[PDB]
Amino acid sequence: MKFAEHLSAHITPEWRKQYIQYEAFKDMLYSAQDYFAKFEEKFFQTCEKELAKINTFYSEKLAEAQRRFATLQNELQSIKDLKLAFSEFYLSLILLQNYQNLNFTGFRKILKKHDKILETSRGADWRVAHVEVAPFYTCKKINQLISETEAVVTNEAPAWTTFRVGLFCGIFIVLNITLVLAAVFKLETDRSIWPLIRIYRGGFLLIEFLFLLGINTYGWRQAGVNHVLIFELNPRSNLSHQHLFEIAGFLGILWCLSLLACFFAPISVIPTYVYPLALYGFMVFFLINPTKTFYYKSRFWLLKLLFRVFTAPFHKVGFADFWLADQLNSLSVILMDLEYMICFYSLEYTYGVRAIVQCIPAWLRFIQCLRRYRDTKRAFPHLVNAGKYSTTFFMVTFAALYSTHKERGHSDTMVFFYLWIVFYIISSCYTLIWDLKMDWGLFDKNAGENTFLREEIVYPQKAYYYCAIIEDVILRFAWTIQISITSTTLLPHSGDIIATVFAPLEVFRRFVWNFFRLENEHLNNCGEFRA
Amino acid sequence: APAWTTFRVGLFCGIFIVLNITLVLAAVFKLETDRSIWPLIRIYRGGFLLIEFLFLLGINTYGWRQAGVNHVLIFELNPRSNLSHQHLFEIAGFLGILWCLSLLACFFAPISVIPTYVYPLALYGFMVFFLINPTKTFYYKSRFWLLKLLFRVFTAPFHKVGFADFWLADQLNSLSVILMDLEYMICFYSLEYTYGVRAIVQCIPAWLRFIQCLRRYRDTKRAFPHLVNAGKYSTTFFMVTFAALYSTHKERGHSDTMVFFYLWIVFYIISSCYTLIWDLKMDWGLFDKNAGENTFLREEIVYPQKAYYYCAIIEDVILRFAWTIQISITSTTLLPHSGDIIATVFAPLEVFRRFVWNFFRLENEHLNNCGEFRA
Repeated sequence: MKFAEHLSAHITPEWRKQYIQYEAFKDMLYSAQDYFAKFEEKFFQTCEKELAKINTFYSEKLAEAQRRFATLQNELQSIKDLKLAFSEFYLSLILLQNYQNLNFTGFRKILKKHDKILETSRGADWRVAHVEVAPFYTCKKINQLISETEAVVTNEAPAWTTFRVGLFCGIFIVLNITLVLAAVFKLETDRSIWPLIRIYRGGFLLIEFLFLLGINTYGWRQAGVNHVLIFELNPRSNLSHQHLFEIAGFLGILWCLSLLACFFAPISVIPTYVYPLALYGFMVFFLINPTKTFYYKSRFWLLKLLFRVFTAPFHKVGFADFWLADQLNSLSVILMDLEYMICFYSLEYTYGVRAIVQCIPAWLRFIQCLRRYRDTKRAFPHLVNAGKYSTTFFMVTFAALYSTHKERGHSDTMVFFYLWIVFYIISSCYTLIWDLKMDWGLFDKNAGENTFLREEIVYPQKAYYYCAIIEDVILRFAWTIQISITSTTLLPHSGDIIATVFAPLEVFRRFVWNFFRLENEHLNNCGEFRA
Repeated sequence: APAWTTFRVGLFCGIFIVLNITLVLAAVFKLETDRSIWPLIRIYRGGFLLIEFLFLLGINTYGWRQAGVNHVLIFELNPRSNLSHQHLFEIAGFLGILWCLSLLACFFAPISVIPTYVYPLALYGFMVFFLINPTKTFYYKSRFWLLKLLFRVFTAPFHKVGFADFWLADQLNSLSVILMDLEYMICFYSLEYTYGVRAIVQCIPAWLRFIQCLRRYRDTKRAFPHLVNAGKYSTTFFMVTFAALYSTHKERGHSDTMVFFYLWIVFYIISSCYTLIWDLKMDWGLFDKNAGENTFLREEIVYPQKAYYYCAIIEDVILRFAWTIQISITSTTLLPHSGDIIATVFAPLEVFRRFVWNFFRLENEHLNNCGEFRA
């Protein structure tokens, strides 16, 4: 996946002969590599003057734009045709910037290969002084003109991957139909199904999550909100929705098959209890594959993000860190399932370990918020966010103490229940207000025509926001109660059922919340992550 | 093709793959039926040899498009409404999903309120309704064109003989078992070869093709090679008729069966050899006099790898022998019990033969003008 192929897609057909021969430049190094002192110095210098000719074209465009733009304003003041004129110029602006920056990545990798041939320090410092501070970076007039036009007028995927998505989605839907049929017809056995549907819930809470990030990226891209710059990915490559849909469908197939095998009775040599282990082991291996296949770039990026987030205090916080920390805050059911599986398979909550593994993601997020406060050194909204996330620890620990007292029979159970319901109310209201105010930006003072919405809107129909608001109000109450029950306070038998039927709703809440969080981050700048 | 139709192809192909796996598993495990049912729900063969035909026609159009041969000019389709291979694969997958679901429902035991004999009827009625849909959706243009072409073919002597007419006439010449299975369905649902129907309805495609050729000859007045083609297609008439006569003769049991079989086998060998020679020389143009570097190939070739030709030639040689024996045996001379499995395991191979023949016929017809159909 070298950049030479990538640029070949974005090279203007008309200016094909005007692009530099970077691809041919790479070859000659290998041939010259695959008397020493004096022959080498001079021929290196021929790579500098070549860029001058191309540099001429961008410079002259600045003068042309001003002269061309000014004249047509007067005549217009004194419909479809008028707008078509500016389309050509706007498109050409973008690719000029693409050429400039992405050219940096090329020579640097190749330069160091020959640097060690002679084992000298002069070559390394040669480029530092005469490249970085070149005046090419002092051009800023481009941005000024873009904004001027808008103010005046307004105020006054490859076929093959799509086929793969279709294949996986079809096999997944039919596998679901078969699984439902088998569950409803061929499960008359009574062997405590719950220790199965609990361990296998940690597949659904992730398959749903990726199937939902699919639609999430769909909405992000084809709605006018850029999801690449803020996520600081490489603009060169991007995972469209189709890629996420196929990656999620693959794990969906490898989950449905394992579940089915656990349901039916394959060859007796294979015990019934090994399939979940095989499935989760394969998933972990697929995540941690050290080879160069199966979307190694994205997997490596995600692995690096996980490493950075799970030891947040020692690493600077970007946006991706916060986003994944929050997603893990919501997907605590996956951690609970993993811990339960480990304990179950080691044995066949004693020391409250279930509480610890339930609160771990809130710990990550809270420590990340504290680190952000330390770096930025401003109280608001960082300590407010920290307190919001600390309410989760308070909730879980207080519920655990209440359950322990209830088991012991101490008379303080009533007071513990009272203070616990108080904590429920405060934390639910506080997190809801926070989510509606800062994470989305809704309920602003300056919104007259849109009523209780942002001053500027992005998604087409306000009904979307209006329904999503009530959805979040009625579902955020489910999150805290779900975690409280999963803390197995009392939970005689009917707690796991409610937890299982509610966790997917929590993932759905995260889907909506993601929609609006990134919309807000692009429109306004709520978190000071940019500039 | 548009992204959405590619996704639909993915969906239908995936559901088809899993349905096939389920069908194999259900047949191997959940078939607790020792009653003689197998050779009475072996009438879904008549839909299987249509599903596979549609898949292979999709592959044919893809191969034509990629290799370079233009299938649109020859098939006199409007260039603004071409049917790229994705559409064919999608529609074939859809029909395959319907077929698999029907067979599955028949295998299992759903609510007893409905009988087990209605599923094949429902599937075939759905297929015909979809084909003849009077609405303006679901490829209304292509379906209407196919219907008109079918009308033209079935009444070949009356209307003009175009390339599509002859091509589909040949296609139906290969797919005789579908007509045989339609006749079987009619007879079985009536009772639930007394009149020799199993032979006439099995050779009718030969009649269509032969009379079409004769009409072309009469309207053009040139024997070479229309008369030869007529002879080739009449060999099928003779084969089937003599096979039926032998069946009746053996049933009666007089003392002429040895000579009857001698002459029948002589007729078989001569007809098969002569039709193979025709297919190789007149139809395909191979073995041209002027080909030194190409050895036994045309002076011009289109498909890159010559190994494809070197394999397909021998494949046709070895499979065309199978088609004639298959038709004779489906004519059930005596074939007490060892015929209705061989016919089934051979017919899909026959459709595969017709697939490769399509490849090379259309290639040759574009390259040369073996069919006096242009200019």
